[PDB]
Amino acid sequence: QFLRTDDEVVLQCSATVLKEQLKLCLAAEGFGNRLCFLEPTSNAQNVPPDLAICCFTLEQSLSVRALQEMLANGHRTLLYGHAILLRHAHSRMYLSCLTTSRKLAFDVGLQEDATGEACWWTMHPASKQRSEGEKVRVGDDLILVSVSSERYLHLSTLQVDASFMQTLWNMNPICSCCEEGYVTGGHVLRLFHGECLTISAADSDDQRRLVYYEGGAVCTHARSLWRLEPLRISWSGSHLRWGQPLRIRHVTTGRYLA
Amino acid sequence: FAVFVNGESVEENANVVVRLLIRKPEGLLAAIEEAIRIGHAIMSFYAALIDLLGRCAEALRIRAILRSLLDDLVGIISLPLQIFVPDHKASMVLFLDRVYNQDFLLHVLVGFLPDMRAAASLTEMALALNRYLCLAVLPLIPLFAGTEHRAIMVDSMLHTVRGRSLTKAQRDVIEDCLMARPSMLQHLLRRLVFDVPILNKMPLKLLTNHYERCWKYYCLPTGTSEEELHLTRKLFWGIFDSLYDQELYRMAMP
Amino acid sequence: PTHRACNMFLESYKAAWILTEDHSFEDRMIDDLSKAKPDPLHQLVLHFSRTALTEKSKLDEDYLYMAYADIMAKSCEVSFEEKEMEKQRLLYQQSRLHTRGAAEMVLQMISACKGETGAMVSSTLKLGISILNGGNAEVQQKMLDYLKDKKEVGFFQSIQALMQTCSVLDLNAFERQNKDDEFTQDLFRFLQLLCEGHNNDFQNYLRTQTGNTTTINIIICTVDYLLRLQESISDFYWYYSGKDVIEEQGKRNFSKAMSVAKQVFNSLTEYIQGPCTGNQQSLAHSRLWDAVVGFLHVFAHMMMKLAQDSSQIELLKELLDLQKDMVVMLLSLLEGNVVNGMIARQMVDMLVESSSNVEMILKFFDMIVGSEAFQDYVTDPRGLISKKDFQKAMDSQQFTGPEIQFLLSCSEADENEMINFEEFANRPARDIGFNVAVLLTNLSEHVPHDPRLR
Repeated sequence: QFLRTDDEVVLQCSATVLKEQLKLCLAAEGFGNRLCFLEPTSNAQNVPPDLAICCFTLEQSLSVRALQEMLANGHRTLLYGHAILLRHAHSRMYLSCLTTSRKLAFDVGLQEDATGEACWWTMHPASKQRSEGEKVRVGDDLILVSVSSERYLHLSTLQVDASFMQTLWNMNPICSCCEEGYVTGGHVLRLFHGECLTISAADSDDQRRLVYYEGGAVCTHARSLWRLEPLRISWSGSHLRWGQPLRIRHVTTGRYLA
Repeated sequence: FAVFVNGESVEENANVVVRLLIRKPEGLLAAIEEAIRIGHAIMSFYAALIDLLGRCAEALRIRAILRSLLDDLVGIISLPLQIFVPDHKASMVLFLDRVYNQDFLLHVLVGFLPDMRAAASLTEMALALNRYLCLAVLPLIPLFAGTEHRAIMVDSMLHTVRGRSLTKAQRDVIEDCLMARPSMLQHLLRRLVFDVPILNKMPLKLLTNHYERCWKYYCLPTGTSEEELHLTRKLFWGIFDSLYDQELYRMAMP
Repeated sequence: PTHRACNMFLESYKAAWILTEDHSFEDRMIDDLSKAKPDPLHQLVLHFSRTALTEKSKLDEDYLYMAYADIMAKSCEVSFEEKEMEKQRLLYQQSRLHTRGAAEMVLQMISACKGETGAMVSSTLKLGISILNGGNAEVQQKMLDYLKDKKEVGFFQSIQALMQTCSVLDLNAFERQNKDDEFTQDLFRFLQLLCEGHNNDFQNYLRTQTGNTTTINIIICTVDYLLRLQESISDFYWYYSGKDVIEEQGKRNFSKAMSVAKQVFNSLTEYIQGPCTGNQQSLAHSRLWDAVVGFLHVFAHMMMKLAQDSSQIELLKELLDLQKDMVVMLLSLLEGNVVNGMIARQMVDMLVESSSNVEMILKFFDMIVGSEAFQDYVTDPRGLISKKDFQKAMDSQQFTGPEIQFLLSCSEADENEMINFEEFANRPARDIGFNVAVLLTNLSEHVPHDPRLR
């Protein structure tokens, strides 16, 4: 119920841009573009979010001074004071405050290592209720602050970047861990026929939209893969259960089967 | 006063102070000229600000977040271009020194130029000239362009001839010797040979002593204008004709 | 200098011969007021009892009350035979401020002390402890009687907030200090002495105090001080964790915190040493379990880190006194329990959540391996053996190998490369591990078949 080590999580944030009540994922592919960008979530219906990328596994939650010591060299609950490492679910490159203007404040973006001050981020709650040492409640206000520059993680007008101005980031966990042999949501897997589900190879006249069963060849190939997306921004990582909504993003296409 | 203490910052305060100053009281160059045209005390505010930021410096990290604000870069020149002003420039310089390569000297300038006005001691600029002499204390740290700018700074050495700050300018001259084309420095040294003609003012003879250690470094170069230097040597014999301070001056003459 | 020499003599002599034993007068003074429609000392307290109930909002500093509080504060088998003779004379004196109304004033003044930490309040505690000290129930009964009477709220309303500031080691100050908690240590002993001798009627009073329309809960708050202390001590660890050898002021300042910590666990015990199960039920839901976790993290590492040389041992002996009592609350947070009792199962939980932390403490107890080892290879008339020979000796007679290197470092490295056995038996330390072994049995005996515990 409280945020913890190895909890898959995303920075939901919040905004009321124009009139739309625009909550959004913070994400980047990492590969091919290490700079982070918005993945809007207020329209979690007709135009579904790229959930695959926004996921950020937690790694360690050292105390401020403790973190400073680790530089000089267990599903722990988070506390409002520790800095936290933030692994990308995909590229696995850890989150950081990279130095680039876009106003005068550093752009968010990935590293390639646990090492370095950039990786880490203190969590200061804003609310008078919340304070240090409290087990970190799900969905409570929290303000990431890069240890590397001690800018707040700001949502600039839209693109994210660290800045001395605050932004009220919010963070709903995807799931804790997983029980082995059982399907969590947000997971990517093949659907065996008992042989497996598939699509056509690229540069088919179909625009690769035709759907097939197939055996051989593809069963090892990437096009055989299928990412399940249970239909919630928040606890999408919950163990899969039949009879709940879930669009099936195809992997290689990135398209939803429909 | 809270952080600068005797000199180098009490960083234990300064870190926290800068952290607070970063977070709230937020074009910071054109605004300088905008103020100069026109109010002014706001310019004194930004100058006090930069002076404040300059009085503090993992701390190399904090130095970097302060580096977020080389944005001024040639604000020293901008402040200089304003010549009611000099204080601001002093702030810019202290910040420039604490936060921030001999190349840079060419475009530090033109405060030595302004000193030419100061040599004639007879708006707020006359009241302000003292601050400019104070500025002379501050620095103390292709090559032909450097020979030109060094010709100019050497002209400032001529300007040097307050009096304790002038002794700091003498330190600028001895720094001009110890830091170091060399031959153009020998030309300014010819200017110091005419200064030697003036000598035999005794402080200008001390300038001839720094010119004597420069003559030693030049002797290393020696082991043209050098004939003029020989004229300076016979002029030194005239200094022998001129006769305590004279003794040490005689040693430098040797 | 002439006159300046005069004044300096005014200072140093005051620092010198003025600071002496004539100040021991007070029994002569308090007896004088005890003579012979109330006796004067009773008159005296009744005055401050008036004065405290004046509506000052901001209670005034009072240089008169401050004095008499200290006056009264210092009013307090054959060894046992005079012990009772001391304890009687103590009890005769403790009653002297008790039959007289002072029992009430202390508690009253504090209600007026409210948010203040203003010195005078510190002196009141010094009286409020001295009245008790031995746990003198008679006061402790009366001191309760006063509170369910007035139902004043402002008593605890004082104490709650009083602890919210109170004091902490707080590291940031330390670096600055490099180049107050005695009052906190005092107060928790005050709260302790309200619960010395297990007053379940009173111990519950701290849980909730039904008579007050407000319901402050001291316990969850007195834990918050502990958790608040925890952050510092834990942070205090990491700061020296890279520095290996510790600053004397750091070695000292830490001990000052341990003196406070040692006291606070005692209060937690007195809120729970009585089998007042509802008090501990409150504490069971407390973040104290997290508080427990962290000290072990301290203890997991600070302990071994202290375990390097003789200069540390003094402080290391101090920390062991801390951990000793720390399980004593944790043991007592159990003493009355069903087999699969909820309160026990929660400490079943902590040991697993603090897995590595509790692991490390145990490895310290391997220490006989604290004695027999050298006999297999000793040779050179002083109990010496070379650290390498001591390393080769440990390959057999089998302690784990990574730990083996630690024993050399935990030794002394005395005289270039040789090590005494008898000096290398200090760690004293045994009392914790007794209590741990008690506790770990106490768990298995109360809660079995929970394999992660097993």
